[PDB]
Amino acid sequence: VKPPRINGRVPVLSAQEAVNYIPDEATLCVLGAGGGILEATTLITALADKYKQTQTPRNLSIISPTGLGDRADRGISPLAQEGLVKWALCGHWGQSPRISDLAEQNKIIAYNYPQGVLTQTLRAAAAHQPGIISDIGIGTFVDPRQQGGKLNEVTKEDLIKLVEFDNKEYLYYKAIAPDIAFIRATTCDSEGYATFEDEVMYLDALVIAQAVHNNGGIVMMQVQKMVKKATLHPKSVRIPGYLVDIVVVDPDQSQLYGGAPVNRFISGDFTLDPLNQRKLVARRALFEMRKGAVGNVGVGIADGIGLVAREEGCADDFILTVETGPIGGITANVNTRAILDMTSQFDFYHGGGLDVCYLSFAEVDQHGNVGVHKFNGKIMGTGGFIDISATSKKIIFCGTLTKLNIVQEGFIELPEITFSGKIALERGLDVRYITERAVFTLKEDLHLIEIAPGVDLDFTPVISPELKLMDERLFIDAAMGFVLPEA
Amino acid sequence: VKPPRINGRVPVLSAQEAVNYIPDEATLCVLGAGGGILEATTLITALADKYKQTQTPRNLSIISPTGLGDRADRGISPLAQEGLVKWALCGHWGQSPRISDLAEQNKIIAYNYPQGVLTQTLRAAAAHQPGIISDIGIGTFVDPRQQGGKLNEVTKEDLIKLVEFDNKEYLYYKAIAPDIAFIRATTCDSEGYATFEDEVMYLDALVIAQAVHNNGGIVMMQVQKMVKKATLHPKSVRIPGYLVDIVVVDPDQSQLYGGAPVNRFISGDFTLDPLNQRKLVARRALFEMRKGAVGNVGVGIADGIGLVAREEGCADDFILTVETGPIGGITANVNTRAILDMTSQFDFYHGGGLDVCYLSFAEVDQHGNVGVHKFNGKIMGTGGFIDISATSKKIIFCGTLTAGSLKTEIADGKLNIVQEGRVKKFIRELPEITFSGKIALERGLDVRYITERAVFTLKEDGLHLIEIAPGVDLQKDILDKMDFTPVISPELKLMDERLFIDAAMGFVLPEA
Amino acid sequence: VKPPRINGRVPVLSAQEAVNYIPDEATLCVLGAGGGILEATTLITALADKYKQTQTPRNLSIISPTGLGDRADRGISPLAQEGLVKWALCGHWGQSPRISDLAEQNKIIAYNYPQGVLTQTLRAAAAHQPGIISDIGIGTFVDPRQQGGKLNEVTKEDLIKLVEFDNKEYLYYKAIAPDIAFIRATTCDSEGYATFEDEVMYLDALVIAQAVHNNGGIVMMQVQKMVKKATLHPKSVRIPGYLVDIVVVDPDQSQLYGGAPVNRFISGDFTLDPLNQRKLVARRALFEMRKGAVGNVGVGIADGIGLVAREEGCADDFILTVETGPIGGITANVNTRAILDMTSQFDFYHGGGLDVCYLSFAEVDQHGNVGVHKFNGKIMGTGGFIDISATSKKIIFCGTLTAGSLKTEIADGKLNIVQEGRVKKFIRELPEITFSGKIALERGLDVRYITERAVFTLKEDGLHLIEIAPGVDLQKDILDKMDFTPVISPELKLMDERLFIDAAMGFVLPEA
Amino acid sequence: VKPPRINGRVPVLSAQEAVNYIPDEATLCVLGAGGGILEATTLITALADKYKQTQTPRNLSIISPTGLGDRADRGISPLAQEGLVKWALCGHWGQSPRISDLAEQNKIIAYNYPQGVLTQTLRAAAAHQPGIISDIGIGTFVDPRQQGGKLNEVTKEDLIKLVEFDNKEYLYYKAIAPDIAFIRATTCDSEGYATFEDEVMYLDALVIAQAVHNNGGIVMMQVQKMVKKATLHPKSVRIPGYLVDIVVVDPDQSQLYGGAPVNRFISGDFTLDPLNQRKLVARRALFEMRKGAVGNVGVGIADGIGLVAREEGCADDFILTVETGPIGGITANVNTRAILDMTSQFDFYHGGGLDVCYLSFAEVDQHGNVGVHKFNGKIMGTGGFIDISATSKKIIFCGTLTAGSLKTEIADGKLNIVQEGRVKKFIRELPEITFSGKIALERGLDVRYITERAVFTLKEDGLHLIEIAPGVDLQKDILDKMDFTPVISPELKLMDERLFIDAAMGFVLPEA
Repeated sequence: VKPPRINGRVPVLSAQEAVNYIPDEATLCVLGAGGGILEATTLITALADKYKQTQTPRNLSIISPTGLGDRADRGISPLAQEGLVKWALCGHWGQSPRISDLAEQNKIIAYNYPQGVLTQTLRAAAAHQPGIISDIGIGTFVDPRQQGGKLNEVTKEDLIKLVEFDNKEYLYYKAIAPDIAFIRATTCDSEGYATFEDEVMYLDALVIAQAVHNNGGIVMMQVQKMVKKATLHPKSVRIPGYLVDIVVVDPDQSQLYGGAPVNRFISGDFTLDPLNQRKLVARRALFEMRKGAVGNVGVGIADGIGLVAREEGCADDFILTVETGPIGGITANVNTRAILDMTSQFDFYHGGGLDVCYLSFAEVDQHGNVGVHKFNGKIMGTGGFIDISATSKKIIFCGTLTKLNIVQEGFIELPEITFSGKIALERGLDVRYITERAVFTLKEDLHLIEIAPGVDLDFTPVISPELKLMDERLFIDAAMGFVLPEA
Repeated sequence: VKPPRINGRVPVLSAQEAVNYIPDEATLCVLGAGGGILEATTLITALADKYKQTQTPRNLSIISPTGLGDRADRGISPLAQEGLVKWALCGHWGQSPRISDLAEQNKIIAYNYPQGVLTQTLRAAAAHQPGIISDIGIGTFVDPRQQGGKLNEVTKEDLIKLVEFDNKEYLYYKAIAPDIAFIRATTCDSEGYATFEDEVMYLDALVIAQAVHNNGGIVMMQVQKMVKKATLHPKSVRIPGYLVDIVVVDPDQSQLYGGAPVNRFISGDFTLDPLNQRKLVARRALFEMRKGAVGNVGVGIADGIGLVAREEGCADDFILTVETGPIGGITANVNTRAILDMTSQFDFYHGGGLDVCYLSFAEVDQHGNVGVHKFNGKIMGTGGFIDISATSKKIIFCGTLTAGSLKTEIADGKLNIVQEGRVKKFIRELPEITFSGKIALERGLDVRYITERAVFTLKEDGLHLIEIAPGVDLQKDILDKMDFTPVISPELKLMDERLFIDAAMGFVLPEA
Repeated sequence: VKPPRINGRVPVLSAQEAVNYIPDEATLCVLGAGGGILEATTLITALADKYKQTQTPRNLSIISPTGLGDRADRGISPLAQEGLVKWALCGHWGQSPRISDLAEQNKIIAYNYPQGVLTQTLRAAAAHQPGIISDIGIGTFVDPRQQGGKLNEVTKEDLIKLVEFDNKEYLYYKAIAPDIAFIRATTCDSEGYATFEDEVMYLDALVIAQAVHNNGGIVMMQVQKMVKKATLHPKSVRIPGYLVDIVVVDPDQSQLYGGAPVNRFISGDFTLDPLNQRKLVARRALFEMRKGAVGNVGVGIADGIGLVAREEGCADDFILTVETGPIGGITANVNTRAILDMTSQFDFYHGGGLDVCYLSFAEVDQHGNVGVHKFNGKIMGTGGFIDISATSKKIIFCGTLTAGSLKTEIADGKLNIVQEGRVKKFIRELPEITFSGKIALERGLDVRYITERAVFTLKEDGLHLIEIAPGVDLQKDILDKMDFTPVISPELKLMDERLFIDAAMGFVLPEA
Repeated sequence: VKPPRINGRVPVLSAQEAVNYIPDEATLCVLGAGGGILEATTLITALADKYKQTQTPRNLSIISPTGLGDRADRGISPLAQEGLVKWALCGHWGQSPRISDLAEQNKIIAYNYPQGVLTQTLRAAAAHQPGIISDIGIGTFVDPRQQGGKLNEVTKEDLIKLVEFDNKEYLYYKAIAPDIAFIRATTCDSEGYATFEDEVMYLDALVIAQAVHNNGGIVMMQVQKMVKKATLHPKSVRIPGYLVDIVVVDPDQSQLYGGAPVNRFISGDFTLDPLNQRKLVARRALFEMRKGAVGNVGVGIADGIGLVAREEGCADDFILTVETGPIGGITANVNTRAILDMTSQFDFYHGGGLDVCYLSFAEVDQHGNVGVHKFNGKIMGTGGFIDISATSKKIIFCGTLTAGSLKTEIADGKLNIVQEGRVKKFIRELPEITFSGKIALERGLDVRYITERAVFTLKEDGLHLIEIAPGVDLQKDILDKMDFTPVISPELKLMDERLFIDAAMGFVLPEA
């Protein structure tokens, strides 16, 4: 049941009224990325409040293409009340740790498709396609020969199955359509046609809306304001109105968590005018970059690469993309060069568009496997880790091993795999592991190729004949005078 | 061997120099729709001329997501020189008929994937997905149990394969990545970052660019002008520059064929302030609409529905979408409400987005199958016909009862046949199916067949005649003009009298 | 002595640092209108703070083209600290009453040019013209044959002079240039090039900047943000950067007083989707309008005309302009049709551009002179009252017949005076003239006086009572309440019954 | 009598129908500048055609704020049919030489107000101000003590009068309001509200519309297209619709003469990515520039300064303004920084806003007076010459020392006069003064005369020769070629060697 469009106008309701249309066991899809990006907060809030006050609705399933929240009690963490959620499928998990706590305690069924694949299966679902065939995730925990993307004991049902085409290895991910969507835009007209002029980006708002709509579901959309019918520029409209069933107006909608007023640099409308360890790793990771290369800097210790490039005066010489869609820009970015929808960005990543990718690691093993989705008994999920480390041309892992000077000190077989060293070699990709103290490469036979100066050399890694001390410049609090390799 | 990017700048070349980068046997993907929409004309012209002069390159494969050209010698027709093209996969075939001539004569390998599916497989190819699973096409010529999308005898290889998931039948369409793209935008910066502010629409420019790029191919993009680096609005940039390898600047780039200067109504930047058998059909088709319904703008005899709605004062009460991406608007539309990329539009169509679907028909058989992709010995191809007739809630076929110069006069509230068509369209068994009556009933759909003299509905026991035009004889003008006998409804009535009167009907649109 | 441009960049300072560049006896010009419109609040606040703390700078002269503030302690009230200002020339005095207090108590030299004339003289001063010649103000207190615009006893120097050209009388207003400007924009680039995309309007920001710049003065500009050199759209730039000497950035800059977030309907970027005595006057005033006429949004009892016209469904048949530049719109208005600079708006008014103008009155005398600039012991000033009442085609004064705790009921299609007002507004002779009955008649203008109980028209032999409210006695409620004897029109009629009925009047707007 | 607005809609007519509304002896004001900038060509064309065909209307007065045309038969040259025009006031005359021919031949009454003053008197007329007071033009041919701005024998009525304020001399220029306007914009809505998004600039379109409107006249506006009411951005609207009486829609409207399609760099929407005597002068002119200074380069031998500054690497370190309103930019110009209305630009100029100005000369006399409005028996007029040379801080005259097929070659770091000019330009006494040496010295301005072979500076005792070109002989090439004796500076020196070498100079811009 959904409210009728009186005189063709989309129903405008309060968040409280809107969430009362969600029935028991509905499948709820939540648009958004970290730190409030494109998040319909009033809808999440009103739902959490309704279950707190009435213990309804019951046993919902959640689909979260990416990780919402503040790595604490925001995002979808408020929906982690027992009996509200029974089932969850997310591209990233640690960003709303109250949800992943439940999965950890076997309280809910829990899957993790790669974030890229997951948004693709929503787009498939919009078109009533049963699933998608991808080699993304072969040889990692999402492979049914391993965990099948299941995150805990209680998760039984198979969603991913192995298939064959051209006598070759592919995964088939089942496409699940949601019943309910919490989406958001900046502005919409009286018929629901929506533009995103002040939003940080687009994510997969249109895909989510289509997937829900074509499932006979209810799309609920939060906006900051509404305008007169047919007055928005048709080339700015990202969501056609007939896809939207309920609009919630939040006049105090903020681009990000924190309630700062609209920033038009962030909107994209104007052009804006310490030698620690993180920086050292950042610094060294930049050595892997070249002119004309398309890269991606990951969530974590790598994030400082752009700043190092700016300092070394080579930032314009290459381009860094963001998995959620923004291309280029400086530190939400400003002065971006383009913004794609999230799904299309992953389309680009899957076919090996990235020349260089920079990823964090929680654990590494003797086979060159990398673990990030699970560490210390806690569920993080992948985010876009697998989308990016599967087919990218050069893969640069970054993190601490546990003149340099190691004050207070603290690389293992992995209980679960997020990146397969073996699959990477067979695809013929160059793999690095950059550390505070030493730098490895992966080979058929992990070759130590470099070690930190001021240091002394669960498994034994080969050793390079060229085994060297890392660039000295890397260790002075001055300008490295770095030069970006040619194209 | 794409040319290097001097200091980050995308190489700018003449169309002539750009096509010299096309080697023998390359797969060429051509962006564009009918009448010049988003067509990189100079790049087509440069390849056609290079072949005319040198007989190189040779044995190219062509992918055309939709039909380019003017139903004559424009579009990719200039590419139909013998030896240039050996293989072609197109969403529509009649728009560049010189190419469909080669297919007709078995000179080339020729496939017709449904247009929507086709552009989705290109998107799949960008992600290096092997193919897509879809039930779009089941029980029609694209089904391997029928023709498997092959258009002639010479076409042998199976690209479409029957598969099963969740106890359901689906088709697996192989995804093929191109090596070369002819794409287009209005403007790009010095690094290739491209906007479409004056383009009629977007189509699947980005998808093609990604598909070719990730296949190690060479993306060639025509633009009207180039601007300083990083001065375009990031939210207007549809194609990131690292996807583009060669830019061709054509200062005389036109929005459509014809050479007309830029029309900023067509651009989207400004708001703009005869009763014959075609209007007749359009009028009766509008009766199928309701308030709040989502329909498609039809190609052919259905194209008059918008104008009739405007005349009847109900145009604002429902929404018509164009297959290639535009949504709403009036007569290139102006005053559109949104423009989606073509692929997303078909995503929406395939999931049953349309409440009402309006399509032409060349032929209808006794099972209520419909044919448009082949007739009169010619290859027309699907366009989006299968993408839209597969899962729309109401499927409304529109056309005259006979073909071949049918002439009628509407006078005195009557239909008068002054010159009958030479060809029967309502035949016994379609040689080849574009739409399955059986599959529509299975999917629970509501099927109408509107003609100028009669209206039918598809039931389980076949076509029911439900309305007959005043002025027309049931036996001589209908039964005699069909190769099968339809069930005659006990509820058979005269077509609404207001339909045949040359004044506004005072039509009231049914409630949502 | 101004700060140097380092590397071609306009210096950016804090408000506190910026105002240290203001010497003793500088002439300071303050941009802005009521309730925070285009007000450089940080600069005013900083100047005020510096004086409070240090008792410098001293003996400034102030130019305020219009009235800033909230009729209380905001606007330039902070600048009324004894010793800071010695001299002020303002188009409006009541909006910052702490300053008007200083004038009333004879503590400063105080002048009132008509607001429109005032901004034209600043524009003259930019060009180094010594003054302007205008008939605006002839026959009023700004006429040197009365008060010469001087507001108190201590003000002596004649700024206004009577002159003659083509055998006609004109005023010559002396053009005075300021030394300092406090201006504002939404955004500027690194060289000071400034746009107004989120501002309520433009006022005379460019004119002020030019007048100060060409006087060797210091232009200080508050903005919300700054952007990269040469990245703003050239057609959006209202102030060339070389006119700006100091930029202050206030990222919390608010469109209006009250610190609300930017409202994009107010910016102009998006299109927005009880019968008391004030409504009665507004209703009767609406009868003076006709299709296609241009009027002015009035301030006071008139300002509900727009809302009455919307209730009656004729709001789109004519157009209301705001003296400060905005044209059209609804209740900062939204959905405006245009925004002119303020000086240009007044050029239009002065040449008789208004078909109809609506104005409040505090007092009317027997010659039909109207007084608003001073009354009840207080200095209010003119605003644009004189610029508008000087030459508009129809001049419609609106107000109640008596004042001070007047209470009326509109019941049973009647006016009932439950409590008569204390103060008679219709007096024998104005102490000071803001509008001249004599001059308007010389100019051939149609002058109305609309009260809740009576309507008059100015003729050669004085006010003619032309209409009287139902429910009111001629002798007791009108004649005994005026200090002169109006002529009774032989066609004396009841005011239209519909005015006093709490339902839509079915008013039909007269034809163009 | 204007045609009625139907339902509030501005009448749309053909140019032919539109000009039919012009009666005999109407005063016609024509918007536009050189080369088709903002020219309502269809309206000029249609008025010219009508007179040719009908010898009506008769005896029109013309006001042309600046010079329209191509120095031949375009612009208002088609209006030169004998008996159509009897009277003309223009800011520049040479641009439509068929009209200036009529004046030379004494067939019409003919005046030249300085271009800036002229546009300012139109603005004054909008406000019903009788005229303006300005010292712009004192001591020149526009000064009544000389020619009072009258260009021939038949012109007798005094429009300009000497006056006095504050013990200083000023000119009083009569403000004349036109009866008809030919204006132009890019786009307007159905009520006349007009945007200039693709126009080269704005000029004084609004001032013209207000002047004519407030004179009971008819405002005719050519546009490229029309749009639905109230859909234009209110901050983009430059002309309120109620000022426009007739619209003529020309879908083929072109930004400039020559019919090129719209150029969006010229619109302002996008950022665009030989050693001879003229380059020599431009180079020596550049020596006069300083960091952060505001200049204007004039049409003529100086116009190469921008390109030189780009070649030398200092183009971004100062700003050049165009008299008609555009600020900054490169070769119409693109990448502009701002565009002002023309009148405001001249306000800025009149108040001494220019640090440096570059102007051409046709003649110089022993007093350092300069002539350009008449020479060789032809009326050229002033353009902005007087507005710019009257008060700018530094005035740099640029030209050759002789005229009349002068041929020079620059070789071996020397100038070589290969064929000496026929005509001496440095003469004993100017027949008529465009710029006065005395007044400039009285105003304390720095005055330079740069030629290809010699540089002079103005002083109390006349011109000082301060620099001489290498390769040139003082006596034979300079003294023998002037009809007066200059002071030879004791500090006389060779002109910078670098000027004369066919490589970048390594010029470094001084900061004062």
